[PDB]
Amino acid sequence: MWRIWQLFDPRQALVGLATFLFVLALLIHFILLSTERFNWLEGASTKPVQTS
Repeated sequence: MWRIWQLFDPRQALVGLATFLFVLALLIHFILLSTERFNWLEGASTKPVQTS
């Protein structure tokens, strides 16, 4: 449809895809990385073993 006279659609579209993927993968790696590294240095049946 006349590419919406490139007024308000093209840019928003690219920002949607780009932001969608970026945010998604970001939250995934961020949550796993955060929880992993956190609970890691955190210590709970892994770091604080017996006595060291």
